[PDB]
Amino acid sequence: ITFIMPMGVFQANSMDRYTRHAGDFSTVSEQDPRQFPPQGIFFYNKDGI
Amino acid sequence: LNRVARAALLSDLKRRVCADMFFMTRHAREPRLISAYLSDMVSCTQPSVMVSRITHTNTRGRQVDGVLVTTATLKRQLLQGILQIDDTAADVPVTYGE
Amino acid sequence: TFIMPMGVFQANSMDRYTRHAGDFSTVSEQDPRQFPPQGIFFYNKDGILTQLTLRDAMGTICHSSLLDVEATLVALRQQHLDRQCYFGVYVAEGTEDTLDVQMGRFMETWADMMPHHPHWVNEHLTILQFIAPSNPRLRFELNPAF
Amino acid sequence: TFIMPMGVFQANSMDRYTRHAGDFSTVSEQDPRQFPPQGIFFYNKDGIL
Amino acid sequence: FQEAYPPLCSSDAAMLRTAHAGETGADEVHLAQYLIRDASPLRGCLPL
Amino acid sequence: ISLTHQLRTGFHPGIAFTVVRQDRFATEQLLYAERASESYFVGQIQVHHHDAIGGVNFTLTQPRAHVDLGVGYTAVCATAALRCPLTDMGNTAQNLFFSRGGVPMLHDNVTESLRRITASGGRLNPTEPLPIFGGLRPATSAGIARGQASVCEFVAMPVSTDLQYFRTACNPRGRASGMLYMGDRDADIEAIMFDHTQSDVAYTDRATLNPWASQKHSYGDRLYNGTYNLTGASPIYSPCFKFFTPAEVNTNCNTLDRLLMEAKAVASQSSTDTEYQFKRPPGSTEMTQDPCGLFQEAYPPLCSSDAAMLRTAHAGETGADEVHLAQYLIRDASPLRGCLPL
Amino acid sequence: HDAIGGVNFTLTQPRAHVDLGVGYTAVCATAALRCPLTDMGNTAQNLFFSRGGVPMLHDNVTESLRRITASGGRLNPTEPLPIFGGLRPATSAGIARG
Amino acid sequence: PAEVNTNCNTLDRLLMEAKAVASQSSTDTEYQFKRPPGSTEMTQDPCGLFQEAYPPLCSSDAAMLRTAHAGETGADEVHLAQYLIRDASPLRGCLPL
Amino acid sequence: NTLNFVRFLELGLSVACICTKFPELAYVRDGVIQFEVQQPMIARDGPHPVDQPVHNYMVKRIHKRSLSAAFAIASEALSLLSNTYVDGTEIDSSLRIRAIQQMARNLRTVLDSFERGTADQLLGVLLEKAPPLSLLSPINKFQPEGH
Amino acid sequence: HLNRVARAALLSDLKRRVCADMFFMTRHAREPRLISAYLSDMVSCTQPS
Repeated sequence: ITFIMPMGVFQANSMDRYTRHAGDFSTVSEQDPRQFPPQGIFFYNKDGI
Repeated sequence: LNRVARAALLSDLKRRVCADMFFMTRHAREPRLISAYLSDMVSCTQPSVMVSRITHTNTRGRQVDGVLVTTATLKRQLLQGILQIDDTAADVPVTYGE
Repeated sequence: TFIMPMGVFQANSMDRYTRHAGDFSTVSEQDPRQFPPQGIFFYNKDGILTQLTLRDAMGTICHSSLLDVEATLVALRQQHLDRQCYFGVYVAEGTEDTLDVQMGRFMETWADMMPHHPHWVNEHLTILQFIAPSNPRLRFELNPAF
Repeated sequence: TFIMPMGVFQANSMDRYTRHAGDFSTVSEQDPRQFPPQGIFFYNKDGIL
Repeated sequence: FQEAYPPLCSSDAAMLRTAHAGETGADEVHLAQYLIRDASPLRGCLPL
Repeated sequence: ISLTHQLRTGFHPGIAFTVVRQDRFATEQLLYAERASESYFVGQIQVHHHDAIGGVNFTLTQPRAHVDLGVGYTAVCATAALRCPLTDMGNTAQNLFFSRGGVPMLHDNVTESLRRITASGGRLNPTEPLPIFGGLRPATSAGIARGQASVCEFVAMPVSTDLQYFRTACNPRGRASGMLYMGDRDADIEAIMFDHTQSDVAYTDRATLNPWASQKHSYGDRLYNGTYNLTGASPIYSPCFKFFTPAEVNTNCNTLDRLLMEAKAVASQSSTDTEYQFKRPPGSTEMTQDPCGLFQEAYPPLCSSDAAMLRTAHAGETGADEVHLAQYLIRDASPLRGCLPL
Repeated sequence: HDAIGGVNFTLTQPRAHVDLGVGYTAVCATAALRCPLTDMGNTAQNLFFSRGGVPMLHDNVTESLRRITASGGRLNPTEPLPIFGGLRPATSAGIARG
Repeated sequence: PAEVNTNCNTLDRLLMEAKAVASQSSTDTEYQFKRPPGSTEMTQDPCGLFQEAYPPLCSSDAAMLRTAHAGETGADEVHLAQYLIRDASPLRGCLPL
Repeated sequence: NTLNFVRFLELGLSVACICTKFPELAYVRDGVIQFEVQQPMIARDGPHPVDQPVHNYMVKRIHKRSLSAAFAIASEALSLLSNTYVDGTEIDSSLRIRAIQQMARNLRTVLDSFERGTADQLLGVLLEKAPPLSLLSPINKFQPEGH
Repeated sequence: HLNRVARAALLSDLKRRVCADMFFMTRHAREPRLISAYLSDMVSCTQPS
């Protein structure tokens, strides 16, 4: 068959500032790489790893 | 009925129609409850006149009491495990009477 | 027939409660769950949320029908009306005075212009009291633009 | 016959406890639950609040 | 004609691996990344 | 015009809307009948020979008659299985420019620009030439869709409206009405549905949920009510026409019997040959059992004010958090609970 | 008994019963629950239906107090305040749910 | 204070008041008026011979009246100064919510 | 429609009552029934008062009720029956026979009503007599004797 | 004699038949009352000749 595929995608409609269970990708301090864009492309090939 | 009984009956009726809607595809996994309200459906209609000479009966001789029309899929779901067969042949009148 | 509200904003402050510390928060300085919602998101025929927003209502509200009040006035004019003071609904003309004598005359007249309390001052009413049938102003609130 | 206390305020301080810190938080700087209650909420005949 | 199949993802899969192999990540999302998922055929075969 | 500006820009003017959308589903029925349900009479055949292209046509015809020889009810049908949904639960802005007759605005240029911006952002639009002496049919569809386009109508309502109203089977008018409430007189079908000196029947502590779509000549009634016939020329079906229109009355029969009479398969009021859910075409005869039409109720489907809570953390059941801060999730209450998976 | 235009016969028969049991000879116990006939609503009891207590000195105060109590309630004395009456609540339209 | 004779013992009287006492309300009216004259309706009456009342499921805040799990209602007792009285009336498993 | 007549004896409820006729019932003032019951006794020693066997005498009285049913006759029926305005022609004989058929078909149901309603009265009295189970069971269990 | 409601949705209802149930055997080693719901409804079905 065919499919299609991706690099990080983004949403648009500004409707998602929610939360469920948490102390987050955040340290003693403020804003190195975390309010930021995702990562990308990788995978997971034959038999488990 | 007076007003209050009618209102209570109305609310109960609304609840019932909201619940008992797609009964054959919602409670498909409970064969015993299916037979539990089919019997309610059969025993909710009033009978009609009893004038006749020869009627539809089974091989034993017991007279039938109605007809229940379905779609083939429904007929099969009922026959599979819900309703129990009584007889596979029937006695049918073969004249009109003019 | 399915029904869904769109721009409803829970006015009461106790209703804007979150089920834990941040049971919907952010990393930004302003948690924008406090901003009023503007869209509704429902599963389609298909297992699909889709979007209905305020802007889709523009096909219904921005028509000229929003300003077709004439029939409403004709219908309203045919009921029992009691003589009410005209303090808040009357506009006069000047009398080329010193703007001081005019104010004094207005005060003297205003000593007894109103035999009761005007209906348009009672804005302290909460929504439940406003909706209640005893509110006399309720039957005069028909169009959102009038 | 059903009976419901309506405006009762638990006077003693020890009883005004919360089972967790973040149980029902808000955006206001003052939690709008320390204030004495003024209403009672129950279920109608049909489940209506 | 026209339309499409899929499996279950996570991209910061710093929403991917803690100890299960079964039914684990399904609420769409954790901080600012993109956490794709799962709807072509085979559920639960062949443990990881 | 300012509504155009704000609603486009992203602003939120101080009003709120309630949507209503009508849907169809194909269902397989289940019928039972007793022995002497129908006394059935058969005539004698007679033949008309009618000339044809080269030969003759014999049309055998035979008359017959049927009678209900049952004191009570001798047949009960119950909708049984949910087969395929027929129409689309899309996001459909109804276009109100299909209607002609209202008092037009003074400057025709403004009206033209409004029509351009209204046909904007939407599907169903009067065709560009704007034909005079025409039905103003939408730009005719190409290939068809996934389901008949189900139009969604909007009704204005105040912003601070009790959200709990919509979490159950509510009524779009805001004040529950209908024939089902009677008992002392005959001219109470008007007092219930329009008199606002009396409390609402259902929520018996308030006059009406919204005062903009419940009074005798309010905005909502003036725009959708069928007795004023504002959208007469518009071929678009209005899914909330059945809630705002006073039904005709005969009080001779008691309420229960009349309920049963209305309960059977009423004639269709939508389109099965025209693709935008147009008004019922003349000569169309489809028999459709119609719940939530004889009770004047609308069921709220699984919808949330936010893409947020709609979906939760177990790969199974959907999200169940009701309200978080100012968003909300209206849990499903329609008869489509165990069907239409997610 | 003569009525309408003709006659009515009322057939009567006296009969009597005795409980000839030393202990208790009959036991009843509620079994099932049907639809609740009443409403679990919120209709505040209105004390303005009662007459007899010492009235307030100024009549206008009492009238204003009654009027303000009327707002935000369902059942209230009718506006004419019929002297020599039951002070019954004004009847309403159809009943919703009991 | 109900009128009482004390010649017989307590238990027999308890059984006598335990029968279906006559109704003390109205059925056909829309507002639960007093018992209309000449109406003889026989209704069993609990919590009237024990002089007690049962508290139903009530709370001081609609927020805790329901939990976010798509199912049963909330059951927390006291959060900060509100309250949630669990149902203790005989109608525990009836009256759908 | 042919209504089916019900005889009270055939009903299973008949097992709960001892029916008996009594033509001169309207002259009864206070029907009285009597009981005399003796109780057993056991002997003990020690610091217990020596006891004596007891007798009880209980007397109950009759409670009187009644049953009533109606039966209507229209004016034309009386006119046809009294033969006051008869013309001696075959046209009115059919009318008279129709009236008599109505009367007889009516009287049959009127008489059947007493049979059908004796069961109703028995249910009524048994309901008015029965204490609730939830009280009767523990009371008859957790007290050995009384006092 | 149908119109543009059945096959214009030939891709919107059928492609149901594009999203649930599947190729028999061996991951969920654990289920007998639907494996014969396309096994016990695809072998014997309709009109005669």
